[PDB]
Amino acid sequence: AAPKNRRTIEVNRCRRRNPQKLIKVKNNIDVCPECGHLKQKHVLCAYCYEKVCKETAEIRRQIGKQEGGPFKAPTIETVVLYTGETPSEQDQGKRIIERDRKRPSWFT
Amino acid sequence: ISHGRVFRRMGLGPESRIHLLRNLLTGLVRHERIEAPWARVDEMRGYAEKLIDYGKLGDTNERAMRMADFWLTEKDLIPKLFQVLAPRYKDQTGGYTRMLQIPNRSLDRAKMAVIEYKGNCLPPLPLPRRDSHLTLLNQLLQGLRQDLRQSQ
Amino acid sequence: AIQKMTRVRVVDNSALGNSPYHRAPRCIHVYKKNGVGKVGDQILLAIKGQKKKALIVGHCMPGPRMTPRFDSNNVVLIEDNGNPVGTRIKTPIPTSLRKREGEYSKVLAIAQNFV
Amino acid sequence: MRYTDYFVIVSGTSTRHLHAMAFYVVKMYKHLKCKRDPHVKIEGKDTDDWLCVDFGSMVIHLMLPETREIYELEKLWTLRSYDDQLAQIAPETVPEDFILGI
Amino acid sequence: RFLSPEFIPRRGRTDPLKFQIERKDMLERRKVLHIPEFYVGSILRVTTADPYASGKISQFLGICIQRSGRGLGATFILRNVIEGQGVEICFELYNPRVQEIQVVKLEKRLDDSLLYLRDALPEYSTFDVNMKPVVQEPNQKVPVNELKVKMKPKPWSKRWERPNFNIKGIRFDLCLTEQQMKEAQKWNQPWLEFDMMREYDTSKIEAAIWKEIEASK
Amino acid sequence: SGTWWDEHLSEENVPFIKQLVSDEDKAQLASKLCPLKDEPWPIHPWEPGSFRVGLIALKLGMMPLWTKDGQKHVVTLLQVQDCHVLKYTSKENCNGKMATLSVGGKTVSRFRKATSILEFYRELGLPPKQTVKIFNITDNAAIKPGTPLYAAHFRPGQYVDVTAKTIGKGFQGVMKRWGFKGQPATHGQTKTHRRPGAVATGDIGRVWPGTKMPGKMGNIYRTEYGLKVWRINTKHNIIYVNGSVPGHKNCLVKVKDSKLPAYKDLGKNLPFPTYFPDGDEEELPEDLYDENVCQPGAPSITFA
Amino acid sequence: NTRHIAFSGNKWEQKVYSSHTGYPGGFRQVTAAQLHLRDPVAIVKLAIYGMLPKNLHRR
RNA sequence: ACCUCGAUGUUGGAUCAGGACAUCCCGAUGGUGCAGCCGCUAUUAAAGGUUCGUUUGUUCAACGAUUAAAGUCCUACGUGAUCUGAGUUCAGACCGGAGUAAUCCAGGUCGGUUUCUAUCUACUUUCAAAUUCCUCCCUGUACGAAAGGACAAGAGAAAUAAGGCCUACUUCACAAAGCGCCUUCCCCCGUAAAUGAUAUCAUCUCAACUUAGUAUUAUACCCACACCCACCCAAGAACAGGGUU
Ligand SMILES: [Mg+2]
Ligand SMILES: [Mg+2]
Ligand SMILES: [Mg+2]
Ligand SMILES: [Mg+2]
Ligand SMILES: [Mg+2]
Ligand SMILES: [Mg+2]
Ligand SMILES: [Mg+2]
Ligand SMILES: [Mg+2]
Ligand SMILES: [Mg+2]
Ligand SMILES: [Mg+2]
Ligand SMILES: [Mg+2]
Ligand SMILES: [Zn+2]
Repeated sequence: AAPKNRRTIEVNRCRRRNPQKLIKVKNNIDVCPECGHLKQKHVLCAYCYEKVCKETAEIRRQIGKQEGGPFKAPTIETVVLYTGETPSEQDQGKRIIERDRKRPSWFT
Repeated sequence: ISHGRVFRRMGLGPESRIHLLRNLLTGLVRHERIEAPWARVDEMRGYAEKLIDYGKLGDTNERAMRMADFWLTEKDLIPKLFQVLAPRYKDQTGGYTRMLQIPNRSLDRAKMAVIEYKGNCLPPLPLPRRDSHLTLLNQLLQGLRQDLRQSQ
Repeated sequence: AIQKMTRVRVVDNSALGNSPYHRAPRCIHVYKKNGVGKVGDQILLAIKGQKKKALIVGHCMPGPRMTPRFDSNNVVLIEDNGNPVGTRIKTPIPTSLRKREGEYSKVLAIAQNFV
Repeated sequence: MRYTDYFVIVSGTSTRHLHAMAFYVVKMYKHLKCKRDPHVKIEGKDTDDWLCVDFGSMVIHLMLPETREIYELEKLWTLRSYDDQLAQIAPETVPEDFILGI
Repeated sequence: RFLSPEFIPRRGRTDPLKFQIERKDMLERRKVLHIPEFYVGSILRVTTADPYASGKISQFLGICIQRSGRGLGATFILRNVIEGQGVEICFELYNPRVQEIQVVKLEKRLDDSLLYLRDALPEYSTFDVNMKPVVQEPNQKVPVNELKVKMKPKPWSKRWERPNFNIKGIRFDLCLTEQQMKEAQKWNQPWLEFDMMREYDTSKIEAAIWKEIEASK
Repeated sequence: SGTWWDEHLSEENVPFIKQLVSDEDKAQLASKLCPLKDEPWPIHPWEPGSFRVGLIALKLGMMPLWTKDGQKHVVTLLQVQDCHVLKYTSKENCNGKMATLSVGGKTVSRFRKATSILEFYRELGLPPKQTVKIFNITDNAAIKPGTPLYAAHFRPGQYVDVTAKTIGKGFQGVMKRWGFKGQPATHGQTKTHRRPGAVATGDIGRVWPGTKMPGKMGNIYRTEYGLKVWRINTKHNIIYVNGSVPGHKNCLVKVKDSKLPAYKDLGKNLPFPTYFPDGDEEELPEDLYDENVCQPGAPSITFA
Repeated sequence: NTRHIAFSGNKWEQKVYSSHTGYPGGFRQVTAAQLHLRDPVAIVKLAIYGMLPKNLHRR
């Protein structure tokens, strides 16, 4: 079917600008106590998560170097190590991954 | 009408549904932590937990081997399942996987969840932490607890 | 449920029912407010170039729990009077036929097996 | 035989004689009937030759001699599977491999 | 141990109390009338009171073909060909009308339903009305009949050849062709064998039912 | 910002608060188990024309029940859970011909309730109930608020009316909502199989109000009239009622005496204000049955 | 004393009040007498209402 | 008659109906050449209901089997931005006929393109206070020469309609459905009577008045209102609703 008459600006302005079609204010925002950036509650801090994922990205890169080719996932557990630290007695008998930097504060 | 419909329809049909979930599960096994759409993470999550229980049955179980064969596409992960993952979760009876909501995807604006198997090698996810016991309200509640215990 | 244009089996010693013919007997009409006919209901038959009234005696459709359920649609040929044309019923008939409302006593009288 | 305790067959002279008997029996029944004893219904009043009345534990059949000669109700009920009328009729079986030949 | 199928409840949002209520009622009835251990293949003779008569006794013998339902309303269906007529009766287990249930011949078949016996040859469903009970020693494995049954022509009540029915007790070789078999295979659904959330383990559930039952006696 | 009860509690305090509030609901239920002992209201003997209070029950599920004549009647099971009297309003104040009694249902959490409602229940001395329904009563039927109610409130042979919200089927088409026939599947029929027909007559330049057309189906209150009470389990407070009851399982129904003309003056012998178990006039057995009901654990029925 | 109003002639039970609910078959026609028993105020209310000017001020 | 309807024609049919009473059936009365049973005629009543096949594009009609009955109309011969296109309609062809021919025919026969993403109006849970058939009792009675064959009061079975539900059966399987199960409640406004005047009898009263007759209504359902983190849901398009001890 086809419109029988042009809708006026006022009619349209009532459609468009009612509270239903408006953007609602979010009330669940907070400050990330860790980094001090803004995070939504119920959601992980975007900054903090990026930080983790950049670290874990590099760890996965070192995993590839040592593994060296597809279909070579080991049958032991894994541990990650940084500059100036040694595997414990219980750490013995599992895969070691080395690093060229200091251990992060948040990663313990 | 669809009350008490448990599984959510996903791919281009039930066969595809399984296939997507199997891919997700394969990834998670291998890498131990995976970002994917919130619905799909939630959906796959259950099958991930059920896989550890089949893994707990052991290599010797022929049924469990056939299951692992289907659900792991890499075939190199099957040893890992049975000799790494199953031994790791010996104590716990359940609750091997954790899921969290992370910021929405840039391109798509989709809800995104990270899922990881617990006690992995990787750097730990920033987790929701309840406030310290030394907070004003907690101290007042600890006050009330003191009253009740010391009354008898 | 036996409705219009349903094939039925005449379970009688009556000549008309047991006669060899090119057509199976067909349900012309059901004597009920709604067309569906269960056991005990009367239905009209087209057999061998004539119309005949018949009583439904057991059917394939599931009924109430403890009531039997047969594998063929069994009818007994009756006159308009109520007198069955045949003398004997070889096939078993359900006992429920007794308590149902109507002229069932004569058919019970000539039946051998109750299930 | 899960029908009745006692089966009864009685003959009659004429159609109107049969109604006389059936209607007396039912009438007298009601007189001596127990309160909780359910009411009974005569069958086949429209019918010429055959009338039937069911009681609690008795079943009665009113007939002409003509219909007695053709139904043989006594024979059926005394000897069940062994009567002559059941012997003539034979069960029909479908052929093996389910092929008809002329 | 053998637990009757009816006691194990289906997946639902029914509160546990409702099942406890129904179990107590069932167990009371079991004391009054002995319910025998029977399987789907087994042969049963059931004696009941006949309401259409003045308390006369009816017995019916036949082969069980399915067992279904839960709680008090749980049922089973018996089949038999009486003098050239197939008859099926569905019986309630906890109906007060039933007088006695006896196991005449206790056996399992290859599959858990036998509704295909309608389409099978008549003799496979024809069982003698008066047959003597045959009994075995108490600590014996429940015997299985590995009979496969020959069929009628292909127009059947249901398409048994399809893998959703998963019938192991039919001589398919005799009736079907190779091309029909490969046609049926288009409905296979091979993932369904490995669907993990589809499965229903009743281990802990049955354990708790056992605890209730041993308490009852 | 919006705050829920857990926002600022440590892991140590959470179990403590949980157990504390659990204790207090148990304590509040414990306090009110003796209605007659605590200063009650006058108890009047029943006279014709009188109406008493009802109950709020949860639908557990369904079951078969047998009668001596051998017939099978399906029953629905109704559990009376934490049913209490809330408020009494006089005939003057309610602006009705009858006085009114408020009755509460399933016990619910304090943390998810409204401020004012929490205040109301604090004054009563009872934990918050999920549903509230109002019963129209006569003056004599008045019950002091806080008084618990039991399933033995009803007795077998009594007919009841049952109202609940029906099962919600959401936006439905005309065919499943109103049982419209619809159009054939073949012989043409382009893109019309389940459509409503002609809506109205052409002469009228509108559509009549209250015409049947596709919309939101179910999720509305409906009442079932004259349901016989076959059986009462006194221990679990189960009412067994004939036939089907509206709404899903684990929903709350309102059950009162039947309104139908046939059962107008049948409330003579039925425990008038309510049944008081604390009275100890006669201790009611585990179960109560109707005459016709076949008892579970009774000998197999003969029609002899 | 709106109940104790008097009608001239046979206007108690000759004069009808018509009202339609939107719904089909919704046409209701009641006599002044029978309407009076429903609500005593109603007669006076309807008379006065019809007498006022037919504008937005009316209500 | 008319510068009113129609350039996606019109007849039927599908779906869905709204209304009128001049009532086909069911209800209440009067009379009868009303023994009873059926009947014939008139008043009152529109709440409810008013079948399925075959032939033909059928509207009609005929035929067959039923029913309680298978009403008469109006609504742009209701309704085609809801649907068919069977007949009759454009381009092709034939029979028969007209015509020198091209071509034509109120005949017969074969084939033949049905668009639209809804802007506005209107509407999208108001109440069911349920109808009917049959069988039995009375009773095989009254009545009647016989044949035949009642009414009120009551009981049971069904069928449909409305509103629900899933314990069984069934399609199926954390559920949804029917083929399955549960519930379903007021009366009619035409007449039949007294007492009693105008018109001291009588007379049912557009006299005053007194009973059938309430000559109008039910009862029932709903009915508190934080956070509007997040999750779950027998709630749901979104929104909202319920639970989260
Ligand atoms: Mg998709
Ligand atoms: Mg079939
Ligand atoms: Mg259809
Ligand atoms: Mg098209
Ligand atoms: Mg289509
Ligand atoms: Mg002119
Ligand atoms: Mg024009
Ligand atoms: Mg009229
Ligand atoms: Mg006109
Ligand atoms: Mg139109
Ligand atoms: Mg063609
Ligand atoms: Zn941060």
